[PDB]
This record gives sequence, C-alpha cells and structure tokens, in this order.
Amino acid sequence: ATWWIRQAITRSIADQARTIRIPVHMIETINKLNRISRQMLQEMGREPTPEELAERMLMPE
Amino acid sequence: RLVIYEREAPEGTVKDIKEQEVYMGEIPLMTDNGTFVINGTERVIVSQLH
Amino acid sequence: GNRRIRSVGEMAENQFRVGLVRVERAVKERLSLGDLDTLMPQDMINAKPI
Repeated sequence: ATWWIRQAITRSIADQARTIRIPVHMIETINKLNRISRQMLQEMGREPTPEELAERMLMPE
Repeated sequence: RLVIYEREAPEGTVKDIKEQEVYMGEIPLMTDNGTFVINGTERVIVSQLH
Repeated sequence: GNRRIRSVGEMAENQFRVGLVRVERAVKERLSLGDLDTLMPQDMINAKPI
C-alpha cells in the first residue's frame, strides 16, 4: 500500500497545491533546477548565471 | 571537517573529508565610515538599548 | 545599570546564530540517511537561508 499512498499523495500535491496548476514534467523540471543550483551555489562560490545551468540542463536551455 | 566514527566505536574515524571552505552566504561589509550599503542605498544600524 | 547597549556587531551575530541553527536542523536531516563516501560538507549546507 505504501506505493499507492505515496503515489496518491504526490500525484495530488503536484496537482492542486499551486494557484496556477502546472503539468508534472514542469514540476519535475523545476526540482531538477534547484538541486543543481545548490551544488553550483557554493561550487561556483557566487551562483550560476542563468545560462550557467543551461548546459547542465538537457533542454533548450 | 566531517568525521565518521567506526560503527559501534570506541570513537575512531573511518574517514574524515575536509571540504575546503564551503561557501555560506555573503555577509554585508561595513564601510570605512561605518555605514552599510545594502541595495545601492546607504543604511545605518542604530545601536540598541534593552 | 539595567539598560544594556548592543550595537551592530552583536546584532549581526545574533541573526547569524539563528541562521546557523536553522542550518543545523537540515544538517542532521542529511546525516540521517547518509552514505559513507559519496557526500561531503557541501551537498548539505545551503546558502540562501543564511
């Protein structure tokens, strides 16, 4: 059952907790960005330029 | 300095990785005249009496 | 004799202290699940909060 509940919670959290609902891949995309910004924060000592993360990220960047 | 104790110690370390100076925040600096510049604007911090 | 005077230096230290406890909770959170040799003292401590 854990999987189903965990599936159920998350699938709902993704869906309704934002005043503007956004599709899931978008959320997952976002999450990917913060995580990188963390390492890159101190790794770079300043913080990544908007295009810094762009090559780290797959998409059109 | 990150120390890891051998599990079920007497305390001794498995590995210690010294991460060189992880960066945390940028703290504002006080000017030679005792003022601060936060966003382009000189701001002074009043001493408190409590 | 009962009115004490603080001033900027002390005040920044107090806020910074709060910044360090709120990082402490997080740090413990990561050491909860930790793998031995993968992570180092960077992957844990954030910047923006402080």
